[PDB]
Amino acid sequence: TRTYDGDGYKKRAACLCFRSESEEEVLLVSSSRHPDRWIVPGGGMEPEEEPSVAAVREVCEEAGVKGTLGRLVGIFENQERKHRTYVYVLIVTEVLEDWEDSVNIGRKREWFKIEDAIKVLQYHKPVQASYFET
Ligand SMILES: O=P(O)(O)CP(=O)(O)O[C@@H]1[C@@H](OP(=O)(O)O)[C@H](OP(=O)(O)CP(=O)(O)O)[C@H](OP(=O)(O)O)[C@H](OP(=O)(O)O)[C@H]1OP(=O)(O)O
Repeated sequence: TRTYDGDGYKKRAACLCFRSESEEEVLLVSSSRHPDRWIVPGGGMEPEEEPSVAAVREVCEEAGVKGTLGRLVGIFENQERKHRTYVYVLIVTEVLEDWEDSVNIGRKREWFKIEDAIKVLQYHKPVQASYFET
């Protein structure tokens, strides 16, 4: 079930999934619509679902990783898509081999140095590139 803020923006949560506490490499996943495009893993919050809980669930489903949830980075709007996304830091401690989106739609995942993640997100996902600019 999709959920919405009072202004009609779709509620979403996403994680910056870092390889380590150094926050030097981050996990991106492929788009299902365009498998040659990279995005930050995230998606819709369920009814009454805490944003931090949604963030952890979405990363598990989309990226097949678990770890230690850190700070809320911020709340980011995509005016074009009418999205409002809570973005968290996650330090990855478990990498699972056969996760929900791999099995179901063949979603890919890849480690990126921060500067290269910002580069690949800039064209289609400038708001996701801004997640890192803190
Ligand atoms: O596909 P996933 O959820 O993994 C990633 P994302 O949501 O970013 O994919 C969107 C897609 O949305 P969705 O597939 O319906 O959720 C868009 O679709 P919608 O927002 O539903 C617009 P639609 O109703 O499909 O015309 C539109 O895909 P499309 O329209 O080209 O199929 C975007 O592509 P673009 O056309 O903006 O370059 C594409 O963005 P991408 O991440 O591929 O750059």
